[PDB]
Parts: sequence; C-alpha cells; structure tokens
Amino acid sequence: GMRDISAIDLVKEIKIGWNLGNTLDAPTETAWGNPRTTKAMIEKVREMGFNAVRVPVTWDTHIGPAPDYKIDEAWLNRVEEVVNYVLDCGMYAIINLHHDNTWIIPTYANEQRSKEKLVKVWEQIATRFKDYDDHLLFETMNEPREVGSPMEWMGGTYENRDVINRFNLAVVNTIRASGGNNDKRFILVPTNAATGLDVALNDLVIPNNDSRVIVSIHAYSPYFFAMDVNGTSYWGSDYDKASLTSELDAIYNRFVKNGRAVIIGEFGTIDKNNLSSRVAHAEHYAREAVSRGIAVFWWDNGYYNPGDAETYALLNRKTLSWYYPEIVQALMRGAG
Repeated sequence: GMRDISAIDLVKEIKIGWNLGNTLDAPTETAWGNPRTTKAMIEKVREMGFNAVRVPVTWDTHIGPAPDYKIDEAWLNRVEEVVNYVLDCGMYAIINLHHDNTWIIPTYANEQRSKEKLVKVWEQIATRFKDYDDHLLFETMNEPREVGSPMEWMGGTYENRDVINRFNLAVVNTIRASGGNNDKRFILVPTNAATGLDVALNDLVIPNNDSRVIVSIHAYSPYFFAMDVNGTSYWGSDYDKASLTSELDAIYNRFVKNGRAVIIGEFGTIDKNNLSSRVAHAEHYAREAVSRGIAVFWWDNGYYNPGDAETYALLNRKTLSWYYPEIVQALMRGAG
C-alpha cells in the first residue's frame, strides 16, 4: 500500500483538498451546528473535483485521566469511520490533533506534561491506523501555540517554537515506532500556529530530517480580504496578485525547491456579499500554489450566513448542494 514515491510527488498528486471543518474538531460532531457526517456529503465533495479531505480532530474531552490517557473507543471508531468515507471515495485523507491547545502547551514549564500526554495519545492514534495505505496522512498538531500569549498569532517566542520542535519530534518517533505502514507514512508538521511567517519558520526543524515529512502551513492571505468582516470586500488588483505570488515564492524557494514538500492545510475567505472577488481570489490561489507543487485545502466549517463573520462554507451539508459552486469551480480551474 506504500508506493515508492517522494513527498514532493505525493503532494503534487494531492493538489486540491477540502476541510471537514467545525466537525470532529468540535467537542462533539454536532456541537458547532454541523449535521452528523455522511458518506454522501463526502461523495459530493469528491464529485466536484477535490482529491483530498482533511479531517481535523479534537481529542480533548474524549481523553481519559492520566497516566494511560485512554481515548474513548467510540470517539476513535467514529474518527475511523469518517476517514473511511474519504478513502472509499478514492481521495487522500489527513487526520490531526486540532483544538487540543488546552493540554498542549508549548512552554518550557509545561513541556514534559504535554509531551508525555501527546505521546500516549498519538500511540493509540498511530496504532489504530497503522495498516492504512499511503492515502492516509498524519498531521502531528494543528496550530500549536501558547494560547492567550502576546505573540500567539505573531509566530510566538523562541520558547514556543523550540518546544514545538520537540513535540513534533516526539510525535514523529512515536508514529515511526508504532508498526504496520507507520515507518513509511507521510506526516505534516507545523511551527507555531502553523504560521508561514519566515522568521518563525527559521526555527522549525524537520524531525530526524525524515524525508517523508511535509511542511504544514496555514495561510488565509490576504488577511483583511479573507478573514476580517470589517476588512475590504474587493480583491483583484495587480498588487493583490503580485502579493500572494511573492508569498508563495518565498515558500517555494525555501522548501520545495530544495526537496521539502509543503501543504497549505487551511485557507479561504468569508462571505462578504462579494462573490466575484472570492471567485477570482480562489482561482489565483490554487493556480499559483499548484504551479509551485503546493497542495491547498479549503477551510469549510459548514457555516452559511452571507455577510456574517466566519462564513467559510461552500457545501450545504444538510441538503447536499453547494452554496457557492462558483467558488468550487474556480479552485478546480486553478488546480487544473
């Protein structure tokens, strides 16, 4: 089930993906308004041209007490069931550990406590999925960071980034020792908050220089157009186009060009009654990333309410239709 394929070629194959957002990353699958996931939803995702689904998973409340930190089996089974929805559709799948920043605390004081817990949780996760083929990928952590800290969303301190390297190392060794195909499974790792900021990336170290490790970056660029409800609603100027291109070149010249694969696991825009800008923005984003060998995954939290904050949804899950197929088609145009 494990091809002789380099990470760089695997990521080119992945190309364009979709996040099952606000779902298993929620305290319970339906807690943030999304319906219980079905294979039918995933099929629609595949039907539109996506080649991969990222399945963010928050484990927090399903984790038993120390010292064993046993994961509730029912939760782990459900995670496995949804992963199979994706794989059965012939798509790639990524699972992670998402909003677990409550117990994953990247400071020197809390390093050993988190790391030990991080090791015992990943042992169980890696083990359950050890026999899956190379279409399943593990992402060590989502957006590891010191929550509530001054530098939280600005790359963190060296302390933060330093600890995160060891968290990653511990998870990577743990996966690699868990048997089955885990010696050869591809693994995504981020630095603080999965930022793409260059001076932060300076301190990222690839665990064991493992050749099947992929840089994980999240980039909702440009921030004001994409995330901020009070930001501008237009995107499309010559400056907008040159800007993201220059951002990708930085990523391409630093990693890809030298044989390190990169996945942009999250990007997207909210609904600001500005379809035309979103459609243009979406196409340029996929074209430029994929022409650089970078795979991109849209953030879809299932939330639709035009003009409101956090309105990233493309798929209408309860009705199996698309709110904005125009955006989906734009992505596909770009990825080619």
